[PDB]
Amino acid sequence: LVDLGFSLMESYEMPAQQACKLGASILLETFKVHEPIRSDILEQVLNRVLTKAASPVSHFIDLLSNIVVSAPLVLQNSSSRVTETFDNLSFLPIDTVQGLLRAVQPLLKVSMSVRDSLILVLQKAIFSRQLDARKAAVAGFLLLLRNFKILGNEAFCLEILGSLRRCLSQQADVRLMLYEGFYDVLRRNSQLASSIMETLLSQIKQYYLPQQDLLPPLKLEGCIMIFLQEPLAHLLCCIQHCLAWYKSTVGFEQNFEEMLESVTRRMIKSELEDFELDKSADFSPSSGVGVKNNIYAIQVMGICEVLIEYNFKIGNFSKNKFEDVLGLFTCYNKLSEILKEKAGKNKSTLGNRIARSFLSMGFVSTLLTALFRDNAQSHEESLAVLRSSTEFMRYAVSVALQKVQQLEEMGQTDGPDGQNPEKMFQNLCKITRVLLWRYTSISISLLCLEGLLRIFNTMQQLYAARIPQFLQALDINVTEKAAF
Amino acid sequence: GVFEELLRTSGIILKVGEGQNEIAVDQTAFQKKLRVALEKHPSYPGVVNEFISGLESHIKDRSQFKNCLLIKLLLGIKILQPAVVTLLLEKIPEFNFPRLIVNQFKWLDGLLDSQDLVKKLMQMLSVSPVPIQHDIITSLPEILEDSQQNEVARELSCLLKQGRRLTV
Repeated sequence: LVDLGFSLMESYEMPAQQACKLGASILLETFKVHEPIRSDILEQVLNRVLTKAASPVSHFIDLLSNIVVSAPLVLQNSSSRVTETFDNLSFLPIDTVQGLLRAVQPLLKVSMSVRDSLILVLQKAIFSRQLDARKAAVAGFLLLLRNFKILGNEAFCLEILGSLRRCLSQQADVRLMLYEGFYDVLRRNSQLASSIMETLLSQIKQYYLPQQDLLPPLKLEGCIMIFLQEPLAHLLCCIQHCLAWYKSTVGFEQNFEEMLESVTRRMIKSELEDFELDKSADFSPSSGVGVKNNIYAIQVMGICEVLIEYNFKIGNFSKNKFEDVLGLFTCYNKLSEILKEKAGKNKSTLGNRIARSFLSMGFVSTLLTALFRDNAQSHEESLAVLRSSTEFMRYAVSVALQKVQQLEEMGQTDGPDGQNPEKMFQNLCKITRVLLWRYTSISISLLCLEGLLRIFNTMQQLYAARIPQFLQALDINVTEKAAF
Repeated sequence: GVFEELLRTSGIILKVGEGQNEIAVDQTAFQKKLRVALEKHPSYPGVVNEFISGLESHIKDRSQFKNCLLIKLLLGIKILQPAVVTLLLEKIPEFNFPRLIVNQFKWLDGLLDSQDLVKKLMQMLSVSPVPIQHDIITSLPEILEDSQQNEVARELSCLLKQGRRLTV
């Protein structure tokens, strides 16, 4: 049986998917059945697991994770391999490293030698001058930060805090992933949250440029040079998410809100003339000044999205915050429409209609519920004036349409809890109602037709076992309501 | 010495020989105490110069030279970074001492110069013998802080063209 499965897994490389599923199932069954070959099977698959560096090994990591979660102590009896498994781990991260780490995580949390060896490898990984594979190292370290418990030795954390910060001055693509991944580990500790917030405060103050009634505070020229090395929209989104979590869990936080409030106030008390991009005929593609302005344009409207999200949480039925929100969007589309991106004569609509958004799925879910079906005397007409902004209506759902398309093709998506399916599934349940109802209200409705058509195609292809929950939330009579 | 007086007042007492400095063994307490001492005693520019001279005299002493293998906290200071670099450059030709210095510089943090220490290392490799030059050059990935990546790469390619005896 084990020889058959070893042949099967390679034969899988549709029919290939069925063969891989069959091989994995028979290996899991024989591991759960054939007790005396458990150690030999584990050693053989570990030898095979690190056997296809160039070829995809996703099925390998899946089967290894299944056998490890079935028998947590199998690899413990398979010792002298926890240290060995890191031979060439930082070569081809295609999410393989993340899966391997997640599968072996119980072993690390019950194996101190493995933790020490990975710490030793961490110095070599993070200090790699090249950027071809340094992303895998930082991704693994970020996952490990949540891998170890935050009960409360704390000296371990106090030591490992500064390791990643030592590599903060890195490439923009490399600097990207820590911003997205810091929120996950921030919900696992209190002192670590303070330290991460302080480090991010230093980073943002590196670009804030405080002043009053003057030029736009964001020193956009810092990341101009040809390429860029300091993304700002992702950093600001991480800032707002970490601030929200820190406030919920319960002066840097006073500095955070003041800086956020000031920059939002600075943005509305500014215009394109205040920014470096004043005239329409200013920047052009394949131009040194053009691409610089092109990067600046890409950054600034990305910033506008983040401040929109933050003020919504702060402005609980607050017209003044809504007035700032609505005015902020007027700057966002001012760059768009006419000088969108640059111009883009290709009759194509990247990201539904706009570039990759920066809004948490919870917020856009809640924004539409406030925007549509959010009728009540509690609101102070802020929704109504928001409803007056017709382009705000179009942009309100257009971001989510890109978001669901991200989940449509890829199995994950940007924003907090994006890769959590059960958290996403609840969000998927709530969003669909307003999209369908808005169409039935009786252009804008044509957007909702795309939004629905993509939401079904996702859950039928992603949440196969979760369909009954959606059908219950749609309001085993599956056919009855579907025909309705 | 002013550096010795500041160290005794706060931080690490004056250790003799290779013995450990009389400070807490941690990057937090020892560095904070050293920074407090440096802000207190050598605060005056003349006192700052006196402390720099005392630290240089201690570094020149073989006892503190063996102790360094405090000094680490002082080098971590932003002002002490150029001083530490100058001390290392001075001790390079005069002293596996160069190998130990290269290893210490390996995985180092941000110094006071992003495009000068690389030039100093290149000059030392040009002047230094075969093994010393090879050790210095092999540290370039650590020394390549992205401050002078491309230019140093071109200069190193030219040296390789002229360096057939040390191409590996």
